[PDB]
Amino acid sequence: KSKELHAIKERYLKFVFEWDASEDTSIDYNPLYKERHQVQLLGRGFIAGIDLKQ
Amino acid sequence: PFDDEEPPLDYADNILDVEPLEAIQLELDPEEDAPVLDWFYDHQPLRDSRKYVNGSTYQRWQFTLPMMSTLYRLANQLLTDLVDDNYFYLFDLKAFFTSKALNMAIPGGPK
Amino acid sequence: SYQKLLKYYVLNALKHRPPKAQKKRYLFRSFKATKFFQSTKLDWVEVGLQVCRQGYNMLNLLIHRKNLNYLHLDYNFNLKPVKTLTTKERKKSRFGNAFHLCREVLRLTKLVVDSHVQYRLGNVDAFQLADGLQYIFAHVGQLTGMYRYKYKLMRQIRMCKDLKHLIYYRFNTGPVGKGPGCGFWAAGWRVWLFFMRGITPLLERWLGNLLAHFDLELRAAVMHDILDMMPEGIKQNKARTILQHLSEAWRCWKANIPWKVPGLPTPIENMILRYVKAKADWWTNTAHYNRERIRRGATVDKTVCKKNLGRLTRLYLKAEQERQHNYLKDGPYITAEEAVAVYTTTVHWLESRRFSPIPFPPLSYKHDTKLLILALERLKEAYSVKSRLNQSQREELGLIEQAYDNPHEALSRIKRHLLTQRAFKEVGIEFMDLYSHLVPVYDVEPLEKITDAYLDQYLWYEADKRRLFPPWIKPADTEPPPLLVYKWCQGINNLQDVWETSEGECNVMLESRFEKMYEKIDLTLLNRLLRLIVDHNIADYMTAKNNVVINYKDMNHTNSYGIIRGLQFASFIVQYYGLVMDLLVLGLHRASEMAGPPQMPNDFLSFQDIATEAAHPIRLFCRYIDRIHIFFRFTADEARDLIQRYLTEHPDPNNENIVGYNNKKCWPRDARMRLMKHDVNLGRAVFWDIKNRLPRSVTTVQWENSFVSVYSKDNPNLLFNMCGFECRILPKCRTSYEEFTHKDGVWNLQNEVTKERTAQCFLRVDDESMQRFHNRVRQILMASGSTTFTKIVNKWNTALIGLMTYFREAVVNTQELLDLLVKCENKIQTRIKIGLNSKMPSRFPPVVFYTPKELGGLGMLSMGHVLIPQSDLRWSKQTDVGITHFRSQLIPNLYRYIQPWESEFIDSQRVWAEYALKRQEAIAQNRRLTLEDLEDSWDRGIPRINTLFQKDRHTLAYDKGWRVRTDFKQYQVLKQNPFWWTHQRHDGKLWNLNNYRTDMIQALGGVEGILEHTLFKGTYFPTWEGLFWEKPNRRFTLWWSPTINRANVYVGFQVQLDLTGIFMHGKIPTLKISLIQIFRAHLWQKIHESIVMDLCQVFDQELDALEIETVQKETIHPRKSYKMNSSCADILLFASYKWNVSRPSLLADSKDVMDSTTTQKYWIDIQLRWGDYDSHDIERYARAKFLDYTTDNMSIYPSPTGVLIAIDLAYNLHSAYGNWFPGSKPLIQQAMAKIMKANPALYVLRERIRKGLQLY
Amino acid sequence: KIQQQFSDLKRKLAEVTEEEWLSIPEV
Amino acid sequence: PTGEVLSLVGKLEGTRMGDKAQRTKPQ
Amino acid sequence: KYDILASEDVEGQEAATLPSEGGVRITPFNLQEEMEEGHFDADGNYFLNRDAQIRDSWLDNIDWVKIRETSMSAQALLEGLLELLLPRETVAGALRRLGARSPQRLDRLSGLADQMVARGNLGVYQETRERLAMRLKGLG
Repeated sequence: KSKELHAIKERYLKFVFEWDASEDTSIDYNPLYKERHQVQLLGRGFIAGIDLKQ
Repeated sequence: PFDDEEPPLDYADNILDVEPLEAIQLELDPEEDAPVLDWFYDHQPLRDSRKYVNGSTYQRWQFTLPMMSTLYRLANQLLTDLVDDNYFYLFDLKAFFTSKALNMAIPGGPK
Repeated sequence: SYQKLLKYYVLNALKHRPPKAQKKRYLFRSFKATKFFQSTKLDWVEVGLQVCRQGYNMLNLLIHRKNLNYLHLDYNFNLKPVKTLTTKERKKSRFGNAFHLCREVLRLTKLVVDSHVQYRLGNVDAFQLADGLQYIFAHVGQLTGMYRYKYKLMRQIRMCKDLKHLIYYRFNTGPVGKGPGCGFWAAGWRVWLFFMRGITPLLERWLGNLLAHFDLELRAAVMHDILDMMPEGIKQNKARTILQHLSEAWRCWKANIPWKVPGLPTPIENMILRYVKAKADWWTNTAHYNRERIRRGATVDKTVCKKNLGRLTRLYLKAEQERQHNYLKDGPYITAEEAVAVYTTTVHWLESRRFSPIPFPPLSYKHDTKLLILALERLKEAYSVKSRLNQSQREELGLIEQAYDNPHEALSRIKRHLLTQRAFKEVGIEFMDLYSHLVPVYDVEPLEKITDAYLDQYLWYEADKRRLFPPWIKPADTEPPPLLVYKWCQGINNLQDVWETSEGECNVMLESRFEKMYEKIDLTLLNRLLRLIVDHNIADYMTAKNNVVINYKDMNHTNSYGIIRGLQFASFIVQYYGLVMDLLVLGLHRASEMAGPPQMPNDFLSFQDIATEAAHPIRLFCRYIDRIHIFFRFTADEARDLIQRYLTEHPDPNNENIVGYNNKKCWPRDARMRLMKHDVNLGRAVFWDIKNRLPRSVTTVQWENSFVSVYSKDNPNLLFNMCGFECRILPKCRTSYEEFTHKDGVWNLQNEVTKERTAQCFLRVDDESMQRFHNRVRQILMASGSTTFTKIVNKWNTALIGLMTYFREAVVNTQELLDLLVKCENKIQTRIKIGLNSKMPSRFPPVVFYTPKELGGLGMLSMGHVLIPQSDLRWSKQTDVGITHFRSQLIPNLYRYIQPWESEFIDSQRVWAEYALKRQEAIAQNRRLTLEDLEDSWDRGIPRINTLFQKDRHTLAYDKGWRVRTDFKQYQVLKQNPFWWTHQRHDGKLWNLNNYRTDMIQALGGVEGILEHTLFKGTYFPTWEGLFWEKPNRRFTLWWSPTINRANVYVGFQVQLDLTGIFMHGKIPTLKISLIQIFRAHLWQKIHESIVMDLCQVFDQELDALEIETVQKETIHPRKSYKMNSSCADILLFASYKWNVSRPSLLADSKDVMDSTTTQKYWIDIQLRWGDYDSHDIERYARAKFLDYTTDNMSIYPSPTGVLIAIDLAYNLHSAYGNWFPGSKPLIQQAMAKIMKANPALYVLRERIRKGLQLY
Repeated sequence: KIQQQFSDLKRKLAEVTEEEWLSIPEV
Repeated sequence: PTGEVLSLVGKLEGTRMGDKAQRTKPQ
Repeated sequence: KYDILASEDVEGQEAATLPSEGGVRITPFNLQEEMEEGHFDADGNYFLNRDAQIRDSWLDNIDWVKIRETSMSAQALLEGLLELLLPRETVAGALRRLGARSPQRLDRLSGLADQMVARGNLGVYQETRERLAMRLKGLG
């Protein structure tokens, strides 16, 4: 709500080996763009890499 | 691995005749992996078999479906298991090109 | 990591280029074709070993091919120097970045191949091998350090880290815990292969190599062409003659002279002219480019920059000569009827005012001596106390002091010059290099200088007497520009229903410049205008004064159109011409209404009756020296009529009026002017109406330099730029709808009749002012050069004081100015650091800068958040009881110590009302106001109350027009004046920072705390109160040496001083030369010898009563005095019995326990040291050295029982930690007391360091 | 280049005769 | 804790411009 | 320009010879080297001579002073190789025929070839026995 209104107002008015966390994106206010519904792939497809049993 | 004042070991003296340790190899099942059971772990599989590979230059391969299925099952751990490109909606090359041109960042995308 | 990987993926896909077409050529086929190569088939590990050894051999061959043998390249490819490396040797070993990049690439290859060898031998497992390979390919910046020799490699290193993060967090899921067990090296391996694709050509080129005055050029080319077209026989005679003619032509072009050689042939002259034109074009282009670079911020030496300016002077001088030429050709740009119209306007205005023309000064004027004294004082202001006085500079002072000696002859001379002198001498000009714009400055002959100064004073006094100038003309003597802005804002806010827009009324606030005001003043029309208000002879004098030749170096012209603008009475001339322009703009009716009737003239912003106020759109008017600020108020009908008239004259069908509208971009978008069609049209209409009244030939008002802000039902903000202040008035009833606290930049405007807050005026600093200050700091840094650090800090302090006392609340409100101030402060500190040492330090203690000048520091006034570290407020003081440690926080900022302008104005009004009451109650008492009264109003009142008690207050009371005179002083004096707005004599002193200095000393940690970081404790002065300095960068760095040479600020250091016990953390060459001179002639060894001799004498005098057989002077090696790493024995005691010695305790350890042991021999060692600020603790040093040397192998001691007395020469501290036998402790205490009371060599060192510090 | 711009005056330079050459004055 | 000078932006909440500004007494 | 102050002006510049002691380097008591690196002014400044040269990041900062750490006769060789060479073969041909693994014969032949190329001719492995026999006859 407050971040909602603030976004509306804004729109209309050394060797660093590790990346700085300030460069992160996806720090969003809309709950639809944070809690994205996860694809289930009919319960038979799985994401690569992660352990299958998990 | 080695000290800073030792010349490299001679290959003919300490490595030439030493039987190396076993390498990482998965135990392929005799039945469900029959098409690939014989040549899976080779330097250049099927190089000398004119049925499946172009020739010694190793520049083209022709495979049978029972072998492609086995190779596809074995590599599933590295595979996304998606059937569509709708998953990449507004998250693909064109979207990132547009965001760069418009000087905007898609959440979770490049900045 | 995910997003960063995606970024490079997108960049690769986007920056992708088609693979170029070529012809197939293969390197390895070419190699096999030759007879030098052969083919086989080997195991991969064997080839890896061969490549490792081959690379090692090739690197060794490169190193050894210059026949040097002081660097060792081991098998892991670590290039370590053999021995301590000499400066001449530090020049032969310069291989380049390519060498070390190749060496580190071979180190990576060695790591991979050795990992595979470890796997093959059976040392590790296949899984361990894969994990090791992934670790290598991911942790490459921590295993090789390639990135130092190529910075772009951080991209690859970060990419490998990103791949590590992406892979591990899927690998380490479920039962697989987090740890070192992943070996998926297929990604980093690829990343480090595509790197080798790119650098391979580069490194092969390097190994391939290692192994087997543009204008002058153009002139030379032109001369070569001439010689090519020249006969061969005459080459030693005409070639120099032709070059001489070309040089003469260039000199004439620089001086704008018509170079011509009749003897030179016509084609030769034409070629020389073409070369001169090309050189002039190149010079103009180069000068423009260099000026743009300097203005942007490019750094160059002051000499070449001065050359560039002088080049720009010649271009402007040529342009001004051309302008005078066009005026001489085109005649008077003003038409005759325009001339008679303006003349009729002024005569009508002045007869309306019943003005009495200023007469020629009679012989016996009551105040003529007073005005002459004022003029001489004003001239003396230019000549500060200095030793740079040339023949003309000292001639001017000789003349003004002679005038002081005999005022009457001087006054007669002035009057004679007025009556007769019409022809004058050439006026020299230079320019102040304000990086935004060049300001001319004019140098007038000293006799003419005195004449013009007296005329300026006299005319200003008479005009102030006769009220020639109505109150709207600014700047006035009664009011500084910051109060100008406040009075303007209040006058706007106090108008009748000024903020009401229900009916549709619109307020318009206009500001302009009167473009080219000084330049476009016709001297004949000027004479005609001056003849009314002044005597005709005086007018003839001043008008003849501006018809004078102007010279610079070699180029000179006469000025027929412009006003000299550097004359002393140019102030009066400009202020009168501006009044005539005001008559043109306002019209006689409205001008009379504002000025009020002559017998009862109105003040700045007030009318006789409110009906008179609301009798015209123009409510307020205020002309600065050349700026104009007009405030209109229109009804709906008036606004629409004006819009209709404008559109009739200038139709706007497509609504194109919204394109060239100037706006105040510094404010937020909702706070700027809102460009609605009606408001834009109204602003354009009012500007066009104002422009039409002024004839274009006399002066012009240009839209792109003007700003017209309209307040209506659409725009709730009123904006204007006045005297450097950026103001925005926002009415409370209009779009405020919010309770407000007290904000520094916000002014709470209130209605003078109902005392209700109707509006707020937000304040900001002009972009022009911020840029001017930034350019001032840039001048300070760039013109520093060889100047002392004290002078640089003084100039910075002057600039900061001027800015912070002019823009008091505005700087607080302006965030950009705060950032600029902090940046400039850091730049000044960095320049001081670089002067101190070339290497940029870390955490330089600010105590060096912010310490007061009288206390040895620089005295930097602070405008930033500086946190003094708590480790910087620790000091130690040593007395006979021992060493006592104490502690004492944010450094105070200026803006807290200057009263805000608003509070200053309200206090001034109240205090001056109080003074009026006290003055009337006192002349009721028939006495004079004393110091006891008004004492509560001492530093109050914008005309400071203190000005009532000066000595020259009667004399100053005759100094009229001093503020405009000070403003015009920048046009005559080569020194930029930060205080162009105020005068110390008239306005008093408006700021007080003595409390700032006291809080400064308190914040740095007190006088003691400041002195701890200094070498004061080395001076062995009992107190600080009674000392004085002798007015220096060498003295400065030596004074602050103990806190500058500390290991913290400079690391990777502690090179030992020769024949000296001093560690220099960092190459501080100034400290090094100071320390060489201060320890000359083996001073450290003499110290050690004399202290050992003194202890030996003390102990001989106390031999028997301490049960001693004898005292042995142990053989001291000559370099033992400065031998820190180990030690030896200095004094050996033989007891002839067995002493009972105690556990090693400090010198002040009055409570000591017996060691339950006995000994016969007792060694005494002395360790001298130069303690810095961090490590001056003599007790810790003594205990550590005693416990280290006793348990050391290179320190041979005769007995395990002994003492080690450590003496800190830097802080005159001492402590002994070793064992003690009966009587040894109190006697040793007495001994050290006596040795630091009267040791000849310690006294020699103290006296020497006092001489070096110049502190007596 | 520079000589490419100066070529016209250079070609016109050879037009002058030798009687005006030793008469060239110095500054 | 470096000795570098920090911007006053956002650090003026607890201070006014006029506080700690004093007035001198006649000599 | 300002007169660079002499090293005698500061005085007390003992001619130290030791380069270091206990790891830490020993700076010279004389400013001759420092003046050569960067000249002083008349008031003790340090205008550094602008080091215009290649960049050596290792050299400009050496890890804070880092860690401070018989031949046989030519005719004899030719005779040996010829005796060691089979008919109608080059030296490379002999190496190939004997490398399908007498190992010691192969070792000796390859060694002789390596010495021979070390002599200064690189065309060793591209010469048949006839050419080298003729060469031996020419030198004999």
